[PDB]
Amino acid sequence: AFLTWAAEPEHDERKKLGLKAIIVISAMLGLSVYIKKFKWSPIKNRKFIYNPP
Amino acid sequence: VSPKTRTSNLKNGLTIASESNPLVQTATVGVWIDAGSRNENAYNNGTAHFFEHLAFKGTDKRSQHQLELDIENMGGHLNAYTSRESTVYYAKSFKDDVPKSVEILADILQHSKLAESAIDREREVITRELEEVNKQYEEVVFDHLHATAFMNQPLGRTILGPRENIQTITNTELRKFITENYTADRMVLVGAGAVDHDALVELAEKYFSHLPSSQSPVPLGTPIPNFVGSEVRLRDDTMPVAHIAIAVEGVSWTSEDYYTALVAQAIIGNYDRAVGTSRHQGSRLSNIVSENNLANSFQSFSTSYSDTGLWGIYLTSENTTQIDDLVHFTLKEWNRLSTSVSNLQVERAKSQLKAGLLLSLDGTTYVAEDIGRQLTTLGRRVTPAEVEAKLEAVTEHDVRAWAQKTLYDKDIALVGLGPIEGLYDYNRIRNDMSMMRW
Repeated sequence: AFLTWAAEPEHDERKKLGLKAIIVISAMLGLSVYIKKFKWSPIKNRKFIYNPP
Repeated sequence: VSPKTRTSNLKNGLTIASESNPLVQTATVGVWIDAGSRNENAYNNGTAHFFEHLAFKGTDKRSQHQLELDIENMGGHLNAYTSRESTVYYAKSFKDDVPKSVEILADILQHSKLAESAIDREREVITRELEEVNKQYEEVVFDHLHATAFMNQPLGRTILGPRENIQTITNTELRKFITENYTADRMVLVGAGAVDHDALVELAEKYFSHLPSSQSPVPLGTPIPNFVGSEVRLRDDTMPVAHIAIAVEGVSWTSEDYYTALVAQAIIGNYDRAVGTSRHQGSRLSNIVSENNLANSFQSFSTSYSDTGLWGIYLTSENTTQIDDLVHFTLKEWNRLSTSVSNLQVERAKSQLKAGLLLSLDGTTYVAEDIGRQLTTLGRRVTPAEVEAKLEAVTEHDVRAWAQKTLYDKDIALVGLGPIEGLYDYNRIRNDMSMMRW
């Protein structure tokens, strides 16, 4: 365990910062899905009537 | 100062309203009805317009031919029009031909034949009208605008109605419509020009006294519309001119913001490259459009109904690669009604409107149309003094507050017809309804 710490002394801090990043990035991902769907809905919902000239 | 509008009622509840002008020799008498296409359901949509055709197709006394002759012998003409909320039937004549014209109007409204043979004959004429409105681009644009703004609601329906209904409208449903809707408490007999009020009331007592009254008489101009932000694109690359309308939900006749919306509309105003003065107009949008050749014309509008309205602009342009700029600059001028307008624009628009509302009434037909419209939407004719006071009450704070609740960041109904490849998608148009800098 001591040698593992010697190889990677940032280990404890790194994993805590990772937890914060995971949470924020996940939330941002979820919101970005809502926002994309919101903005795209006029294109997805578009309907056509064709009367051949 | 114009002569006073006299108003009387009959016993059935028919209103008679008149404005005499001893300087003219003609008179416009007619019947304004608080009823129109909006009173139909989906199955009889088109009935009101159908009836308008049959009203001139013969009565229980005079046949079609006799009707034609009687009016020809009068010397003037008869005219009619059906809208979503209003139907009008009037007669322009000579001063002393007014009793004849009242008698003919009373006949065609109360005692029309609606003969199966005539229903069947008009059924083709009206079917041909479906394929020829196609040419009147402004009307095509406004009908699609109502259809989308008030999607699946009565105000969204056309006046002509669907092809399907035209083929199935019977004399029964025609009779039912005019019996339910053309009641005395919904009707106003109007006279303008060389009419005596007391003479007109007598003619009303003679011809319109046996009109049905409705069971539950509501006041004149009594109505829920749920506006849909939406777009219709009718792209046609073969047309040289694009026609575009953009509107938001506007104000009803009796809104407290009615004058505020008119002032806001006047700040943007109209423009037409064909008119010589238009390059010198004060409106900012006018200046942008004329300097950059963005459009052939634009016309701001503020259409009211009993319970809603549409406020917006109609644009025509041959500049097919700069439609984006035209729409961009138009909506940025609307943004400024929220962010930037001051007493400078507001007082200029008020000045222009104080005259405009009076100037419009320049003949007997215009006067009759004004009395009839006001009586069937507000229940009274509003005097120019009251109108001058309501306009004067509009401040710059009122305009900003109105625009911030009605225009700013709101959904639009958008219709494009013609070479509109350059018109961007809904989001990019609707994103111009606000300004990120504000």
